[PDB]
Amino acid sequence: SINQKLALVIKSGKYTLGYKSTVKSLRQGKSKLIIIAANTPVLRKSELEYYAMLSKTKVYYFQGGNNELGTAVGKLFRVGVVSILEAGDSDILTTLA
Amino acid sequence: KFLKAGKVAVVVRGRYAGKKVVIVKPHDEGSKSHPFGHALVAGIERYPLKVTKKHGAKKVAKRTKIKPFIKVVNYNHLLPTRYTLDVEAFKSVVSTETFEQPSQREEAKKVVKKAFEERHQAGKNQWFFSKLRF
Amino acid sequence: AREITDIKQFLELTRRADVKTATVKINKKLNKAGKPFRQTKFKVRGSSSLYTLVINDAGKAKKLIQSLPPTLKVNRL
Amino acid sequence: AKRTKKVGITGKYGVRYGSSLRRQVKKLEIQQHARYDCSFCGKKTVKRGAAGIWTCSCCKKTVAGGAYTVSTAAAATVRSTIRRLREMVEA
Amino acid sequence: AQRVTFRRRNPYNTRSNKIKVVKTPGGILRAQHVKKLATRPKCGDCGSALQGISTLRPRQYATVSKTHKTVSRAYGGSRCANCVKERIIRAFLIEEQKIVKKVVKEQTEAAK
Amino acid sequence: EEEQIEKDLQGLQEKQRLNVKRERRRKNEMKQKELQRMQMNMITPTDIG
Amino acid sequence: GAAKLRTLDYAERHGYIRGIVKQIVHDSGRGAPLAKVVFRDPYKYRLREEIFIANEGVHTGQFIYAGKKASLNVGNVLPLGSVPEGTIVSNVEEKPGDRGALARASGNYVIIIGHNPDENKTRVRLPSGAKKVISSDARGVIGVIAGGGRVDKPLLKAGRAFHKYRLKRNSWPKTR
RNA sequence: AUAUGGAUUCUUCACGGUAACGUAACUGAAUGUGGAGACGUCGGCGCGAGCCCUGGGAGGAGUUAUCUUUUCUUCUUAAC
RNA sequence: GCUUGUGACGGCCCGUGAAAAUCCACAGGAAGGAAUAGUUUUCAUGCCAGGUCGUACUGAUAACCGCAGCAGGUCUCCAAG
RNA sequence: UCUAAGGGUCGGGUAGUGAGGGCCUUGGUCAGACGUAGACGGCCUUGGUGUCGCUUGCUACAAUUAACGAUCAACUU
RNA sequence: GUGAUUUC
Ligand SMILES: [Zn+2]
Ligand SMILES: [Zn+2]
Repeated sequence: SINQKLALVIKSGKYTLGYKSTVKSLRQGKSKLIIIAANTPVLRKSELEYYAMLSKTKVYYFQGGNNELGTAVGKLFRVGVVSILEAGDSDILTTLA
Repeated sequence: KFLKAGKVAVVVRGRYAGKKVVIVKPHDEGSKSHPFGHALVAGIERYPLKVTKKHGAKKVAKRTKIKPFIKVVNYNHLLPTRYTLDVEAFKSVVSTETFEQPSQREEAKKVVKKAFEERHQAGKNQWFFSKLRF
Repeated sequence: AREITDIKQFLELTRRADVKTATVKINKKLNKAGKPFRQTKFKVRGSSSLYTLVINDAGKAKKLIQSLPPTLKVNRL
Repeated sequence: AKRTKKVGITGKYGVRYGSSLRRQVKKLEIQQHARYDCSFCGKKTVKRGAAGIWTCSCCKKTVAGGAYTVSTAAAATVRSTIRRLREMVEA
Repeated sequence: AQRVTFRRRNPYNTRSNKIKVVKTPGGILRAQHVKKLATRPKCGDCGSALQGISTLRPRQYATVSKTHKTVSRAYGGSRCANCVKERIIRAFLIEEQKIVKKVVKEQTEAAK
Repeated sequence: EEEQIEKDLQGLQEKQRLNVKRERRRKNEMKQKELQRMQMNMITPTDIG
Repeated sequence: GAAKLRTLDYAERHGYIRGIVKQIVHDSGRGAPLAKVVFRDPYKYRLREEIFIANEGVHTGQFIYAGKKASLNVGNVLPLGSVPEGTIVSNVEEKPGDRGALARASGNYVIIIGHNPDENKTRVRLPSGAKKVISSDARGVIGVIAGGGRVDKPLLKAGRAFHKYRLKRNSWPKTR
């Protein structure tokens, strides 16, 4: 499941939580995948997509809001965008989800 | 990894917000003077006015005037684009030591101004010489 | 009413074309609970503003009084 | 703990207006003065400005909703059925 | 213990007839009528009080210089620079969407 | 001394148990409050955003 | 300002015009909140404001599409012929050009029953329960009028009735 | 109405600051748009002003049968 | 502490609590503007001018209304120990 | 006539190296217009009020007793 | 048309 593969990534690999950190990663060319909450404002969505296109990074839209994405990643705070820097254990990068 | 020399970005903060600049030198590590990932960039302060077939010779010459600027910019204050512009004509003049002298800034701005005017007259990069409407 | 600090600006202002009258005012004050010292205020009357220059040194005030233009009419106290 | 055994938010009305009327007012009053979550930014920062108008303290978004609660069940079902039948129009 | 009076002929505690009490060089208390307090100008998009702009009654802006009424940026005296940043980003992405969408439309009508 | 420190240790462990119990009470109270909001129709879906 | 739809024109007849919601405001004497929607005037280079009746879910900054070929989303207005079976609309035009007459009070709507072959006609169930046939070109806003559940709260007080009815034309207190 | 100084200009219509923004200035017709004017009531909390209370000191007046380093009073500062 | 002004907040509403004159700004860019010479009166300074009508006094057990110079009535501001 | 309780502001060091600010007691060079007098002032200190100290860089229990001290003030129980 | 509310 998508939550399960996200949990594996959170417990094994490298991730950054938040818009500023994920933009920094996209600028530095470190990200592989970006999970964007369905609640994110559309201007931020389009800006993140433009950054990911320029950086050749995959974009996946999470189903759910900030609360759902935060609790899925396993934190007690709302999370809007997660960037995957390393997914050495989990296979979330290749799956269609 | 795409913020390099020759890339065209859009300034989103500061007095030149809304202008299009080209990165001449990216310092991703930063420096002692600017302890943040920044970029020496050159841009256009006053775009050349859009001319037509009717305009006379003197009118075209006076409407094709460009005011450039040079600035060190934080990466967070740039909206990088997908476009490229040849920076080699002023890579030597636009440098770290230039910004420490108001007169050297003036001479480097002369160089950048004439380069941009030549490119605009040749007809290259009409988007880069086009003004953003926001 | 405006306070002016530069002596050069004060002299140019006292040579200004609209200026006709000035006033020299003497105050007795104390410097940091010190001895009773002299304060000289030079007040030049402009069309819009009265310009005041405060000098705390008596000899400098006297030499400036000498330096004043002749045509300017000075009222003492 | 509990300053009032049963009357709750209706304690401002004292002994007036009748028990049944106070009870009926109670539920709608609790709905009205409550602080709701924001669908747009995901924070519990939404309060009523006027009957039907609900504003979020953060992100400064004003939305139209029910008189005493942010959403009505009728509105929720209308939203869902609109989604369903527009999907079937696409399909 | 010294008591004061209104100095204009309006005898009522109206919004435009507010006084303060001030001691004068004659050593007496006196009423001093105070004008209405100025309101900070607001951003045209979000409504927040834009910074770097003087706070004056509307007629007084005709007296101060330009620097008091603007900042050195696009929409300097009207928008609050976060709205300006979002406006710039939105315009750029609208242009980019136009480019991509036009290319897609041309290719689609080629292959359709 | 030995019996007094035994009493101190038993009291400290009882204190920890009491803290765990109060945390459980807060969790249950939050659960009841959430269910009350669900019954009262005080929950907002995210489909609008 | 009266709460009326946009004036009918070629854009709304064939394509769509996009406006933006600026504020959701309280109207004295009206249960339902109003929405101010700004459109671009197709002929003259100037922005035109409109005062719609806010449906439930309409929010500030939202894009509202008006026309035959606009998305079937809450807030969007559509000719009744462009919507499928079973949809729910508000501020329904009785006939083309009246700018909205049915289901304008809070928590009220109009359901679509079915269309007509012979001409452009559609039949609808009104809030009372009547079944009426209007021109299929008549427009309506998708969704339900905001402010529902208002009548469920007792007033409890002659003073609350006083404040409610001094804004209306109903005589209060009542005589005879 | 106008002149002088300042500013600006041979990169014509200013530079500085990463930025929020700064400054003595730093051209502008149609047209479009935004802000101020411009706003209910109640509660406590913070701050300012006048007043109230009060200490020292420098003056004036009262009391002194006995007592009181005493009682009263002046020591102020406008728009801009 | 009292009077008052003000700031950031909280509560209440099926009640959500004027308009216009007027002033400023932004977007835009018709244009105009310099080399033994121009520009800028949103910087400073300097020059000129500001008409008409009200303005005394009371504002009440003596100034108004009740046929009075009536033990009545009539809006509001300041407020010491 | 007493007793108890209820507060505020300032307080961290010398064991230790060396420079910095100001009328620098006395002592040293350059050196200021006016009415026998002559200040202030444009320059410096290892000193002074093992070589006190007002300042940073720092090793050394920085406080797990600041669990205390110096100083200031109101009226309540 | 009846006039809070509850119960009988
Ligand atoms: Zn929100
Ligand atoms: Zn803004």
